[PDB]
Amino acid sequence: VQLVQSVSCKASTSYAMNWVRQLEWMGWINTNTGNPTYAQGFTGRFVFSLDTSVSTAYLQISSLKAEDTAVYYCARPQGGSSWYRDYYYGMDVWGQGTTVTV
Amino acid sequence: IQMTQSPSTLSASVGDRVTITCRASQSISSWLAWYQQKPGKAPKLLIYKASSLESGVPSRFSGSGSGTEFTLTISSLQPDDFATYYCQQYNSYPYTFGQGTKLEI
Amino acid sequence: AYTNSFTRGVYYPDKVFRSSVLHSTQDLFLPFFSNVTWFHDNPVLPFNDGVYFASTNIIRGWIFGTTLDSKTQSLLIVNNATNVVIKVCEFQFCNDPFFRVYSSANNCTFEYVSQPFLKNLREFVFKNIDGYFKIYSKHTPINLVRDLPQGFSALEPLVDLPIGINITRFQTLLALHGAAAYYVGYLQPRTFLLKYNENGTITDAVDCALDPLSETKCTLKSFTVEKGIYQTSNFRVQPTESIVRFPNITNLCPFGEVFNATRFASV
Amino acid sequence: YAWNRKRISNCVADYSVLYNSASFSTFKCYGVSPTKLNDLCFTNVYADSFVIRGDEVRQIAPGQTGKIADYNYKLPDDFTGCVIAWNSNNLDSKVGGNYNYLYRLFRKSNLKPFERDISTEIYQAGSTPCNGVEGFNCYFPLQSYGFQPTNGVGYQPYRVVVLSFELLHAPATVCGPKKSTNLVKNKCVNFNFNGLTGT
Amino acid sequence: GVLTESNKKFLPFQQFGRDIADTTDAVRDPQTLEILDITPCSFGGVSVITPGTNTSNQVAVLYQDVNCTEVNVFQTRAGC
Ligand SMILES: *[C@@H]1O[C@H](CO)[C@@H](O[C@@H]2O[C@H](CO)[C@@H](O[C@@H]3O[C@H](CO)[C@@H](O)[C@H](O)[C@@H]3O)[C@H](O)[C@H]2NC(C)=O)[C@H](O)[C@H]1NC(C)=O
Ligand SMILES: *[C@@H]1O[C@H](CO)[C@@H](O)[C@H](O)[C@H]1NC(C)=O
Ligand SMILES: *[C@@H]1O[C@H](CO)[C@@H](O)[C@H](O)[C@H]1NC(C)=O
Ligand SMILES: *[C@@H]1O[C@H](CO)[C@@H](O)[C@H](O)[C@H]1NC(C)=O
Ligand SMILES: *[C@@H]1O[C@H](CO)[C@@H](O)[C@H](O)[C@H]1NC(C)=O
Ligand SMILES: *[C@@H]1O[C@H](CO)[C@@H](O)[C@H](O)[C@H]1NC(C)=O
Repeated sequence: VQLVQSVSCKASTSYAMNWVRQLEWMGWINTNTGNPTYAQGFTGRFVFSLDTSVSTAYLQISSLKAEDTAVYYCARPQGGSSWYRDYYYGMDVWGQGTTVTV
Repeated sequence: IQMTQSPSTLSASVGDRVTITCRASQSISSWLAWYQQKPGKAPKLLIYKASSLESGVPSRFSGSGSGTEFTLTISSLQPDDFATYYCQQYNSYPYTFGQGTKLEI
Repeated sequence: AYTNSFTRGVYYPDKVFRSSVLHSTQDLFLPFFSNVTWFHDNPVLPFNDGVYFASTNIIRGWIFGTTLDSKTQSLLIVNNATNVVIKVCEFQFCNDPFFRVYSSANNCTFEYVSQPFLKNLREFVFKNIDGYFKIYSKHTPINLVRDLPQGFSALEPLVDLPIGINITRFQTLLALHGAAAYYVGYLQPRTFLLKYNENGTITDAVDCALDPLSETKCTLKSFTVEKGIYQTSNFRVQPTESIVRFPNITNLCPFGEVFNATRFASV
Repeated sequence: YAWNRKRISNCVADYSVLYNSASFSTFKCYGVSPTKLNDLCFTNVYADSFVIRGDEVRQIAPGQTGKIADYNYKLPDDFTGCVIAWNSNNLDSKVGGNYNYLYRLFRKSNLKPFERDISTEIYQAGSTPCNGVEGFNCYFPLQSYGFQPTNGVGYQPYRVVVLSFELLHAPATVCGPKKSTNLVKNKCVNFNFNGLTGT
Repeated sequence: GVLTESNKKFLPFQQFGRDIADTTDAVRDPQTLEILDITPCSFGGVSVITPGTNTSNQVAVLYQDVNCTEVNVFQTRAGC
């Protein structure tokens, strides 16, 4: 259940995936389908393009800004990896967190 | 939605019972989680469902309450538990955090 | 209500042509002289490796399924008095059908139309073998009122269906506007011996495990055994209450000490 | 997990094009040599089509174990048709990832040969009844394939087609393009009389 | 087979016995150290007595070589 933080979180799709920063919420990428909806201000400004067979949830911060300096956490929810129902299953485990500087 | 925890920073002796209460902007309906983050590491679980303890968490952390208001309690304060503590919500779609609490020795 | 199915239930095991050959076959057949439920409304029944279903324009198709629920696949065979509709669409369950039963076609896969089925009895044998749903059919004009008319008839193949479903339960469809009569028999893996006549149609058969007299008929390979002491087979007492034994120690062997390490030596 | 099926009947079947197309990574036949099968009569043919990874293509064969051959698509040990598989990395993917094809990962019991199950009911990875809703230790038994153009060979999409004939007694409806000359009678010949070659 | 307690004597380093032709005779349980002969399940031949079908259909059944209390009735030296 170890999450490797290197920008992409290599897993280690039984559970879904989730992302946050430091502390807000990035918007719950689903790993079992295409990317569903996001946080209120985090839809168009921040994209994930997850790649499988290594199960890394990719991040592309669109329109990079001056105050983006933060620690980003990939977080694995409690359960629930299915399609188009939007669980209330937030976070189970975490990783080290990638440190971005701007 | 928004989370308001009454404690912000508090310290006491080892072997003490600490009480923390967290509320939300409206009826959250037992959809709540309690986290604690030690410095220099990503946060960790202690309570899901606002009432059940996690896998391997010590039993001294008990969560009670209902409706909008919930409360975590530490039976025997431990100096390792010196950390920040966060009450988050599950009902509303945005899972937001709060101003948190600090516990020292 | 029970009734003895005297000699019904044989079907051409294969569709090559033979004549005057006392052939020996081993497959799924209805045991001779077995009793079958004289149903007369429509309860669901277990399948158990294929059923022999006899009936006497008022009866209708059947519904098959693992659960007979919209949750799991199912199979429908209905008749609209001229056209037979066959489907495997994942239908619902209409507990007392009448087209009131063929309701929902969620995630449907197969549909097809066939010629009609058409004081007379039609009998079929259903066998779900290796994903093929073999149906064998036969007509007969009869007049008996109470139960199965004694006599003999063969069942010829009509169609196989590439379904690929797990079949465990089925229910019968009847159109209403006492019920009619129909009989259900459960197939068993029993070796048979079949007498092909001069024409090529089956006219007599013997079940190799009904009465050791039939065992003599079957191994001697003839329908008339003359006087004398014959040998049929060996017999033995079946095993009952199988027992397994092991030592008592419970210590997982040194698995991690062998694989979860890195300093493996060189070859 | 929902491998599609089609019936081939009442046609002439030219397998020379498939065999000599030379664009097939795998073309292996069970119960009949691939070259001679063209000159042979089959009663009915069932062409079953789907897509898989690389490492699982070896697994479409009688008597094989693992996820595809136990929970998704099981080939009978007495097989008679035969397997075609070719790489389709360029067609089945897109940049960022393709997530249309599923595959089943959690089943209570293995599949009997040629059995297709398309249910969507939750798997009991735990013990407590989760009641057909996702919960702790109750995962979803359709895991999604992901396809990007950048993946390695082992994860590219192979399009696969199983051509299950049935070579049998029944009147053949699908077989090769012979001239089908006229017969001769009362003088013994050597016929290929609908595949029953003999004198 | 049938498990009958081994009346014959063993040795301390003797886990199981065999008579001949691979047919293992006795075994000691690997937990409590009790010795047992293992006899293969009782079996015999079955023959029939038929007066010929066209004359009659009643046939008698002969169980060869068993002291016949196993599945009228009369006892022969051959069987029952
Ligand atoms: C037939 O079976 C499928 C699954 O085997 C049932 O699930 C339904 O699947 C469809 C598409 O596969 C879903 O519709 C749409 O899917 C696309 C995928 O990109 C998505 O973008 C849309 O938002 C929409 O979800 C449908 O939601 C899904 N429904 C459920 C409850 O899972 C389907 O319901 C079955 N149909 C019937 C009539 O039983
Ligand atoms: C077949 O269906 C029965 C119906 O209860 C079920 O118990 C069994 O697990 C199923 N097996 C397979 C191999 O589909
Ligand atoms: C068919 O069987 C009957 C049996 O009585 C026999 O008389 C007849 O010659 C056979 N052949 C034909 C063509 O009817
Ligand atoms: C070896 O370590 C891996 C680490 O992921 C673990 O999953 C596995 O169970 C371990 N096996 C043994 C035999 O120690
Ligand atoms: C067979 O039984 C018949 C009964 O009709 C009898 O007439 C005949 O003598 C018996 N023996 C034979 C045919 O060898
Ligand atoms: C057969 O067994 C019975 C009881 O076990 C015994 O009385 C009898 O002597 C044995 N032998 C014969 C020939 O009946």
